[PDB]
Amino acid sequence: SLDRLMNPLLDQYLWHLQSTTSGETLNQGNAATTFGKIRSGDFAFYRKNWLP
Amino acid sequence: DGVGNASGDWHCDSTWSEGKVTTTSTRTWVLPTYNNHLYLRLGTTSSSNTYNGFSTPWGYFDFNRFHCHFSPRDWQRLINNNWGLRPKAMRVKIFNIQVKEVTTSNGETTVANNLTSTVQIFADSSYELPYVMDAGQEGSLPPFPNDVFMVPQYGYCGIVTGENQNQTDRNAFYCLEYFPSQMLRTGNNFEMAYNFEKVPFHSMYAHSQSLDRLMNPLLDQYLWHLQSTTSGETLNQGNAATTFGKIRSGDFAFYRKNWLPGPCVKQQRFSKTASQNYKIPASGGNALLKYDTHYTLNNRWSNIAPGPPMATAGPSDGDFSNAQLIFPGPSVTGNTTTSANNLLFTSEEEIAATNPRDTDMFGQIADNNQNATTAPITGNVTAMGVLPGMVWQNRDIYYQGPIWAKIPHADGHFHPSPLIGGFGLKHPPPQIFIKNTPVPANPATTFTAARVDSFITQYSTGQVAVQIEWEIEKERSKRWNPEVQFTSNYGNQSSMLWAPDTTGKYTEPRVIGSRYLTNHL
Amino acid sequence: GPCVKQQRFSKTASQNYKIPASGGNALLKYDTHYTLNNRWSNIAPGPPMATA
Amino acid sequence: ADNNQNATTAPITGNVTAMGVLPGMVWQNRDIYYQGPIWAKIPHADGHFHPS
Amino acid sequence: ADNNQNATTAPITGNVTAMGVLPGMVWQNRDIYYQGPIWAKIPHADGHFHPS
Amino acid sequence: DGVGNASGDWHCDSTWSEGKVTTTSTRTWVLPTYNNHLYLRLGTTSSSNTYNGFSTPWGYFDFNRFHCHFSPRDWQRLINNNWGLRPKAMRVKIFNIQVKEVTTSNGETTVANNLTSTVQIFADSSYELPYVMDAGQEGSLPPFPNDVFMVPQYGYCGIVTGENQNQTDRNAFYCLEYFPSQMLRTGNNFEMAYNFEKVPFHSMYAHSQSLDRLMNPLLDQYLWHLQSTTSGETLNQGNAATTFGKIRSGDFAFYRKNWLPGPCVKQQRFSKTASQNYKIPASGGNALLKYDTHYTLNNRWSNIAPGPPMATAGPSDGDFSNAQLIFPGPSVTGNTTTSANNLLFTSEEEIAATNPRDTDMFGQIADNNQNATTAPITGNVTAMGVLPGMVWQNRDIYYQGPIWAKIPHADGHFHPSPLIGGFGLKHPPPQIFIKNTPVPANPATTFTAARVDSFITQYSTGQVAVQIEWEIEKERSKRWNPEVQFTSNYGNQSSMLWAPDTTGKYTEPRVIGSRYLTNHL
Amino acid sequence: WEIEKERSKRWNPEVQFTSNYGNQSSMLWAPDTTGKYTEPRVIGSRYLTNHL
Amino acid sequence: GIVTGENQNQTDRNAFYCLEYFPSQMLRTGNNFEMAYNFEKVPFHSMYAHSQ
Repeated sequence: SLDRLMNPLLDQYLWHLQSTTSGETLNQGNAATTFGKIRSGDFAFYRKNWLP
Repeated sequence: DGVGNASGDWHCDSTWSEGKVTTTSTRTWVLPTYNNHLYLRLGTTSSSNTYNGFSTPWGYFDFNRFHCHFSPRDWQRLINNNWGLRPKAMRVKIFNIQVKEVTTSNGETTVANNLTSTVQIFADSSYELPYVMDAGQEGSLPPFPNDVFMVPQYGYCGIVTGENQNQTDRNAFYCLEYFPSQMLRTGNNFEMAYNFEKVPFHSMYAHSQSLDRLMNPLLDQYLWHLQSTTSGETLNQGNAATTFGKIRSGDFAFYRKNWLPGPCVKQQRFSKTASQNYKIPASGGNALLKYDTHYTLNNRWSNIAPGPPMATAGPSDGDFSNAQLIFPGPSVTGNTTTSANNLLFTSEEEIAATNPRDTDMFGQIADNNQNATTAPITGNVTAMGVLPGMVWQNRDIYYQGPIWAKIPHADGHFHPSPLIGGFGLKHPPPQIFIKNTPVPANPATTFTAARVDSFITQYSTGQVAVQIEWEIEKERSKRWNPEVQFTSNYGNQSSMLWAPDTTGKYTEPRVIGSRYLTNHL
Repeated sequence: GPCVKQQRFSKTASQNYKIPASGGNALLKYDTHYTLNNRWSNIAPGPPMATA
Repeated sequence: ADNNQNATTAPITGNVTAMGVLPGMVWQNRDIYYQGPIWAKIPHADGHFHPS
Repeated sequence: ADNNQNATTAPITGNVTAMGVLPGMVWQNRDIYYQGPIWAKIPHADGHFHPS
Repeated sequence: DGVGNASGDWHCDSTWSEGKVTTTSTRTWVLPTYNNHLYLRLGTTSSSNTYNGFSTPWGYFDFNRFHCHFSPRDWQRLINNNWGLRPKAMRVKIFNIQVKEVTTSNGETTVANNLTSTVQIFADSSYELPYVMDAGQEGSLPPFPNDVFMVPQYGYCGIVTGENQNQTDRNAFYCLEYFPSQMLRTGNNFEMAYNFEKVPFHSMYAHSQSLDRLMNPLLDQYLWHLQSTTSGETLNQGNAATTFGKIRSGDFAFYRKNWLPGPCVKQQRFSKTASQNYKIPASGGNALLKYDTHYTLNNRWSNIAPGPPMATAGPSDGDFSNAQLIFPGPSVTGNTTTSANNLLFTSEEEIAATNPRDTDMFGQIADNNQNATTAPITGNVTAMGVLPGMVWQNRDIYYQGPIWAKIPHADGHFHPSPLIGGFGLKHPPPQIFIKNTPVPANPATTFTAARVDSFITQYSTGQVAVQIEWEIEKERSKRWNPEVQFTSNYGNQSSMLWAPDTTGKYTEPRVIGSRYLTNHL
Repeated sequence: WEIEKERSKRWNPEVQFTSNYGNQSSMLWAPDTTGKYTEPRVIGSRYLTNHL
Repeated sequence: GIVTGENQNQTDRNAFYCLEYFPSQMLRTGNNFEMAYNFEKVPFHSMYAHSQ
């Protein structure tokens, strides 16, 4: 697949915004922006060179 | 050649010529034994994170970032003096191999060097293996030549059908031992050479002109246009006469133009101030993944990340989108932060001349045909493909970012440039694979046909040198006033930036791109 | 071929919806335009398309 | 995304039914069959995109 | 089509006002006139599509 | 050459040419010290299991299976595109030798590499030693290139007289040290080459025609026959007139034919459903060995196993005989199972065109000469030798099965093809023998003439490469409709078949033969 | 015609086009008892896998 | 063709041969056909009886 072209073992050196609030429910939480590194196992957020 | 004879020398320099720069860099690596010498299949069933693949005993050299090959001064010489850059040739050496056996006894580990052990190395020139080197991941050479790095483990995914892990009959297994390799002892050394295919220069420059301004501000067009359908400044009131007029200077927005701005995929905009954002979860019924712009590939969401090149907010601006790459700053605990000031944000805003803004629409288009009864309706263009007579500017290359990517093998590709950055290549620099050859432990005296599990614990270290020839364009501008340069403005610092600190740690304080010198459309 | 739709105007003045030349609602707003760096510009002619 | 969210406004997204080609886009052609056509004549025109 | 119909849901379609180029698309360029421009300068940029 | 210089490289690939394929494979081996460096005679007095022989300090390389030299994709290229296969040349290298001394002290073992130790290697080109390599036994290269295997110990039987162990004056002892060898230290490497003698292509194909159907279905023969001796459909009643008739089409069973089916040795048939079999012991007064078809050689029973090629039940059928080879399946605890579904059964049913079925008779033959008084008697043919004008098809070669065998040295042989499978060779690939040279331990200071028992405990490991050139026939058929192919139909799998699993284990899920493409008689 | 030979390092077996039709009263891909010839299946060209 | 058991039905092993799929020679009343063939060495048939 295109979206799978990565190495499944490694992590990217790229970061991303994970959430704007704490909790699993929308429009409720502590309203803090959480940034994180893009770790392996969560590919959907990988930065990709190509498009479908 | 010999045990006590060094198989290579340390070479790290850049050498600048008239139209070319040749950068060489040498590093020290350490290669562990991965997976106890044996392949392992990988997979997990996740809604969009679903993957399947294979992790291998092998490991590989990732040369793809710019700061591997450049220092911060060499990067400054390049971007301040030059309009364009492209790679030409590449050469790699792996030498001074040392294999170490370790012994855990009495609760302590001792390391001895096993002189008859070998290491296996091959480069895949025929691109027969899955190419993971362009994925934008870790495991490349350190920026700083004194650092020693660990060779990353090799692994690859496979075609995922739907949201289920399970493989089908289309999935391939690649055995690395089924290539020819070169086996190296401490006297032996590895070498290879590579030639880049002709590729357009990356454009290192910004435009000093907008598209919609390409005209002569003094003159008028010979073209006319409909100015209004009624008299007055208020809508749906007036004398209902169609007024035509010539297009005079001073009212450019109505000029007839030969060209169009580049394509758009709109992004969702986020404020760096936490109170200024709508509260969204990281995972749950409503993910932040849902609300970002994504594509559905075979029932699997994936972000468009960065996506097509589009103008972005400035690096210091109080808002960002996924069109901007994000690097860790100088001080980060790692893997998480609650503040954007720790992060270093990329900005494409230099391309705002030819390109639409990531968080803003391409334009607005009429949704109907008006008449006396029906008022005109227009609507926003969030996503727009390419059109005839459309121009755009590519995303910038950074000092911390990827040099190239492999163009996927497919029956069609449009403007094959990598959306993260760099140089699209059909035959990119080949992946070089390395593993420690297994040394069995003490076998049983009788015979058994089961494969031998027990192994001598080993690792190897050595030296690797990379040499890339680059090709550069000298700026040729008749501009009078001074151009913007990349300078160190950091001012008074307790500890020098772009240098090791009191504790020896080296970090990169800033994100630096290639676009400073202006040029005109 | 590709399309960018245009707004249609009748040469008979009574047959058009009354729109100002400049003001809160410009004729510039209701024509198909592109936003380049917070600046509207008509698509003029635009991609080739059959015409009356 | 169809809007720009803030504390007051929840994010809105919308479906892409039709999409043109973009820079950095890859695709695979339709397959040839045993019962199907071998070739076609590219129409004579001033432009054609990926003439397959 | 804007949806997938079933016994319960009637089919919905919607208008395409703007469309990019697609594989297997053909178009004709705008005509040259006696009063009009002969040429233009292609802007200097990393990409251009059908530079006319 | 040197300690720190590798004496060979890793080469594993197949290279396909127009009429030939050349497969290379490299493996890593480990060689223990066997029998404490000393020959030992073997024997046991058993009713039919009686044997006698010698086990040797030496060990040897067994190259004979197809999956040593082929991958599952290469095996698919071969059998789907080709009618025939035969080996042409062979080449062997043994390199990267490493000898390790081990030390047991304080209840823990430490391994060091002894650089001055040697290993001895010779190939027996003159076939002077007993050749055990074709016996269909274990100890060959693994199928999967990442596996490391243990070199099997060498041993040989001798002529057994009756059911008694005891040797007679005919029995030979062979001392391996009485050949010239090559002694190798870590810098040294071994190499040899071999040429196969001209041998008929194995036929990779099935017949699209039966023997008894070779006629033209439209026409009639010009030959007549006796249709009946009486009128009516009931036996021993009628008008007692001999009716002769022409042989018309539509009644083929009476056609006069030029050829006959192949030989038979009937086998006993067993049902895979345990309740559907007659209860027989494994050992006792009535063995299952007694009730299977066996031959008595010098008062010793031995199964006919598989025996002459004969059509068999399908691999999935609910019955089997000893004419079918049996391989362990993907999941087996080993050495025993109570279910046939765990096992992978071979089937020859493709040869049912020319060959009689293993569990069914060759035919029936008249046992008397009838007259008005005596009714005709016929009887079953369980075993049939070859006859003039007889045709048969050989047993198929498999991916897991033997490549060749050594034709015994004797004054006569008929159709020298191995009944397990493969290529009968008078001078097969020579056995290559390897042992660790003994290193004595600390001797006494005074002199004693007793041989020295005490030895340094050692083992060696290294790399072995095998290259076989093969010769292939391209299918040349005018058949219209599509032929059967070997495909992966396995469907949706949690874990890919023909690949390592999550735990790294590699198994072979299926038995695959060479016969897919049809041909006609 | 001009053809490319597959050049893959794939280990496990690839999918092939085979006749799986099984036991048939009348052979497929051949004339029937009445002489009529039809094509039973649609067959495309894509079986061998390759990687992006 | 190969018959499996006592049942008529074909299996996937059965072949169909189309004679029109060979090259032929087409002959009108003026045309003629010719061919030549060589027997491979074979033992003489023994025309005789034994007197012993």
